[PDB]
This record gives sequence, structure tokens and C-alpha cells, in this order.
Amino acid sequence: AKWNPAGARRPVLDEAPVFYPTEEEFEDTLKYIESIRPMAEPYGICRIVPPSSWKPDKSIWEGSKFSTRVQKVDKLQNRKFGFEPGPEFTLQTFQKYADDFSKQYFVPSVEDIEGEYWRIVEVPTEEIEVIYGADLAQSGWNLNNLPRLLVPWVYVGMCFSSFCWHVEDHHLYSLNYMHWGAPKLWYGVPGKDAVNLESAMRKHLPELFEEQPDLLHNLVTQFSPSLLKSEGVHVYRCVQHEGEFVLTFPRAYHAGFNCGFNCAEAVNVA
Ligand SMILES: [Fe+3]
Repeated sequence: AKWNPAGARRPVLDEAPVFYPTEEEFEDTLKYIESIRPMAEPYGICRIVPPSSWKPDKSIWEGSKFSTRVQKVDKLQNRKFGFEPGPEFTLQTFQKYADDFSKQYFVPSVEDIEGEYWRIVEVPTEEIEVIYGADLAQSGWNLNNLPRLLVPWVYVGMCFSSFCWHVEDHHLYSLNYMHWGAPKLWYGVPGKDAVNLESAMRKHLPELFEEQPDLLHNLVTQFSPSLLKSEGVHVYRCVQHEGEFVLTFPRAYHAGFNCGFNCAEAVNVA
């Protein structure tokens, strides 16, 4: 259907802390992270922008296929049991589909979208369905390298494809590198506030725990940060542009959604 600019319900949050490593700090990954750990860990999430030194094909694009999964944005929070299969795409065709979608639904800002996005999930006025791929130097910032010093997985998403609220598998971190595409919005709740997050979600959404006692391990539910905030939970926002990492700390709760066609990669680690 279409964008509604006055029904925009954009959440008022504080900004996640942003870190700007230097060329040395950036030569050892595990170290630099240990470096900032103390200052970043109290938020649950942080955004690390690489120095200038850093630097990251016509067939992986046009030929390399992958499958998608269908998401009912408008029923990610309010509904009375997962994302069914979607079509298969190449990067090429998935972009053509993703970009049409944005062109038609609405060029908007990150705030224009964000506030639309939440509108859709808190207060939908029509069904809206989206698609997403998922689970497809020398320094561990080249994610494939970390497992040494567990494997790096890849995502494609479009405007409004979201990754819901979870906490990493064990007590892992999750390091994430936006390769190319539009901004990914994040939302992070600090570990010591895990209780408040699920305690708050049982509170306002009893029903669904009823019939799915294990939602929190489902990754199919998107709680609104405005409403967490209501029950005194600390949600920190942050926007991951092309070529910046996001770092979820252990036991830390994390959701967000893409602002348009983008393509990412993450790895767990402790
Ligand atoms: Fe994650």
C-alpha cells in the first residue's frame, strides 16, 4: 500500500556509543574489542567505524542464487508461526524487486522510514509483506578469520525486513559488517536488562507466550522500544551505514530492521 507520514511512530531513544579505531587499534581485533569492552558493554550494543586504511563481481551477482523467507511486517507484534518460504533470487533480481518496493511504498530519510516501520508493527493499517535472504587484512575484521583466534553467515534484506529480538546463542557476541546497501537500524538492551525485556514482554503480550512458551528463542517477535521504554527498559539505537560494524555484547538483546536493499555478514564469538 503506502507510507503515512503523520502516523509515524518513531521511538525516542539514546544513541548507542560509537567507536572510531585507529590503524593500530585496528590491527588486532580481539584486542580492540577488549579495548572498548568496558565503555561499550553497559549498553549491550555499539557501532565501530573503521579507519581510512580499511578496504573490503559479475556472476556472484548475476548467477549466484539464494532463498528468501516471507515476513508479515504488520504482524510482527500484534497478532491473535514463522516466516514461510519465499522465492529464490540472485542479488541482481532481489535488488530489482527490493528497490521497486521502496519506490512504490513511498526519497525518505532514516527517520522517515524508522517512524514508518514502527507504525506498521504497532499500528498497521494494511498487510505489508517483505522478503529476506538469511544464513547464506589478515585481521579478524575480515569475519572469516575470527573462528581461529563457528562460521560467518550472510544476509540480504530490503526496506522493512527485520531481524527480531533475541540474545546470541550462548554468551557470544555477534560482530556485524554491512558490506553494501542501505542502513540497518539496530536496537540494543544491556545484559543486566535482559530480565526487564522478557519480563516486560510477558507483561504486555501474555497471550502469545501462552501458546508459544518459547518465543524468545523464536526470533519471530518484534517488541517496540517505545513500549520497553515504558516499563523502564534501556533501549539504545544505532544506525549501521555501508562499511561499519555493529557489536552486540554477550547476553545482550538485539533487534533492528533494514532501510532498503542491503547485504551483510556476521559471526558469533567470545
Ligand atoms: Fe543476532
